[PDB]
Order: sequence, then C-alpha cells, then structure tokens
Amino acid sequence: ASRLLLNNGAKMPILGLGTWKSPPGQVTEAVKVAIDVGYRHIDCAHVYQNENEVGVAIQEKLREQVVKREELFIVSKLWCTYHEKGLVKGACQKTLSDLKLDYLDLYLIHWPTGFKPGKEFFPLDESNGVVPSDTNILDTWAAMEELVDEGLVKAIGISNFNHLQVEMILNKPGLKYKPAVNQIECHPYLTQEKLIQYCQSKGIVVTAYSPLGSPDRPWAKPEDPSLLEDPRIKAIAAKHDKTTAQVLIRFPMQRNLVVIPKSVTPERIAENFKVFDFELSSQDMTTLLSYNRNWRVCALLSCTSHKDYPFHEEF
Ligand SMILES: NC(=O)c1ccc[n+]([C@@H]2O[C@H](COP(=O)([O-])OP(=O)(O)OC[C@H]3O[C@@H](n4cnc5c(N)ncnc54)[C@H](OP(=O)(O)O)[C@@H]3O)[C@@H](O)[C@H]2O)c1
Ligand SMILES: O=C(O)Cc1c(Cl)cccc1Cl
Repeated sequence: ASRLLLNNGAKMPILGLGTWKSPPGQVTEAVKVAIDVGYRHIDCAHVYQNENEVGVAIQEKLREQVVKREELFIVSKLWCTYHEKGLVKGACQKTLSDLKLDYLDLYLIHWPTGFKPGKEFFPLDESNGVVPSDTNILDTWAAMEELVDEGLVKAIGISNFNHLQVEMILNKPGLKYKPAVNQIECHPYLTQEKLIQYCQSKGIVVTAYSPLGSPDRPWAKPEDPSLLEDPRIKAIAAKHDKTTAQVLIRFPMQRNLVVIPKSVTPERIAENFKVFDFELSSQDMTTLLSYNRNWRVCALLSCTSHKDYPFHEEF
C-alpha cells in the first residue's frame, strides 16, 4: 500500500530515507525536510558516523508535533565489530543514545561477517585483509533475539545475507523470532529475482538499497555504468512524465519491496517522494527486469576470504 505488514504485526512504510554518506553537517536538515515532505521511515547505521545528527532532526520534529513517535519507523544496524554476544546490547544502546530514542522499530545485522572488536570499523592485520571474529551467525542471532525480549527493538532482521545464510537462521534450533526483513542491493542492473522470490516465500520483507545505483559511492569509476543516465530508463521516464530517479524508486515498490533512496538535497528529497501517483505498466516492469547484468555495487571486496562472505553463492 503505502506500508507493508511485517511478521511482528507492525507496518513498515514502503519508502524511506537513506543516510549513508550523508555528512553530519547536512543530514539534520535533510531528515527535517524529509519528515516535513512526508517520509516516515529513516534508514540509519552506527557505521555511517551520523546517528547523533539524524537524532537531532527526529527530536526537533517530535518536539514540534509534526509527527508522533508511533508514526515513525526508524531502522539501524549492528556493525561487524560487535557480533560477539557480549557486545550486541551495548552497540544497540549506543545507537539508541545517538538517535535519542528509547526503542528502534527494526534492528538489522548489517553484514553476516564478524570482525575483530575494537575502535576500527575494518580492523586490518600486518598484511592484506580484514581480521575476522570467530563468531558465527547463529550466536549473533540469539543476541539479537534478546533485544526484542528486553524491549529495545520491535523487530529484528538481516542485511546482505544469501539464501543459505537465511536458511541457517530459519532452521536454528529453538528459533524464537524470524528475521522480519532482509535488506539487500537491488536495482535494474542487479534485479535479485531468486533471492527476492526466496525471501518473499518465507514471509521475509525485502528492502532494496542503492536503488539509484549509489552514484556517490566512494569507489566509483568514470567507466562505471550509470542507472540515472541509461537512455533506456530515460525513455520509460519520459513516457510517464517523471524523472529517471522517480522511475527507479517506483520500480521496487511494484515488486512489493521497501526502497530507501539517499539524498541530502531538499529538491531531490521532495522529488523522490512523488512516486505514489503513477504506475509502471507490466511491459515497463518486464523491460526493467531485462536490464539485469548482475552488477553489484557493494561487494565488500576486502572480505572475500571471510568464512561468512555472502556473495560466493549464486543467491
Ligand atoms: N545494508 C547495507 O549494507 C547498505 C548498503 C548501502 C546502502 N544502504 C542504505 O541504502 C541507502 C541508499 O543507497 P545509497 O546511499 O548507496 O545510494 P542511492 O540511494 O542509490 O543513491 C544516492 C545518490 O543519488 C543521488 N540522488 C538521490 N535522489 C536523486 C534524484 N532524484 N536525482 C538525481 N540524483 C539523486 C544522491 O545525491 P544527493 O544526496 O547529493 O542529493 C546520492 O548521490 C543508503 O544511504 C543506506 O541508507 C544500505
Ligand atoms: O555497509 C554499508 O551500509 C555501507 C558501506 C560502508 Cl559504511 C563502508 C564500506 C562499504 C559500504 Cl557498502
């Protein structure tokens, strides 16, 4: 609709605002603008280094009475250096302090890979490569389940998990809470048909990240393709009197996915909201799906030898 039903009975808004790469100095205004414009879902993470400033915006709009807490859907994620059972609660509480909230609507395991705990987000050894933790996914899931029982979070989920990693959790002896959501990279160049079908069959809601192809990703090359500039996608947009961004945001919505485009620009934040007033035809949808090239923008290349690296499996 405008909201999808999760397995805990809560409704998740189908459109949310992304905050990765949003500078601390600009993200407070961006969130304020988003809330005014009508966004009710914000995607956060400790690793984005801007939760405090996102929290400032949320507090201002709650105090102004523009929104009530219950109408907001706030998401954050447990970083890889906090997968140890004894660290999960502390990480969640830090995020809660920064955002200035008493609960999260949804808390995700950010990546299936655990790293060595410490101050560095990507701890490195003497040579090449990230230092892994010997923790596994099931022990981390058990720690996440405790967060629900303690009232710190309403729902728990996963991000960048392949179907075998999802299976692992679903077959966990004594599984108490199923993952509500799997947040994955998804756009016309990486359509994820198999993983999406798999998750939806298990009652797991899929959130599509990098829906515009993350043009501001720090490792972008000038030779790299651009979704926003694809003349085939421009042509569909022109047919509907919409922008290519609007088409790219509407696309996942019609696949029953939640989508979280990032912007710090008030005019683009507003433009990205205007996606409820048109429909892509079944022809448009089939055509957009045909553009798949299995091109993955977020491949976590420093973790390719990690025992839990998600992207060796087909899906
Ligand atoms: N779970 C995970 O591992 C994971 C990984 C990656 C991302 N995410 C989440 O997904 C969010 C979205 O992905 P993303 O940040 O990679 O990139 P994205 O949303 O695909 O693209 C963001 C870029 O597109 C620009 N943009 C936004 N609206 C536009 C419009 N209407 N017209 C032209 N350009 C527009 C933004 O510019 P301006 O900001 O300058 O306006 C920014 O440079 C993230 O912020 C994060 O919340 C999660
Ligand atoms: O994990 C994320 O959400 C975004 C991210 C970060 Cl913060 C750092 C390196 C790579 C990537 Cl994809």
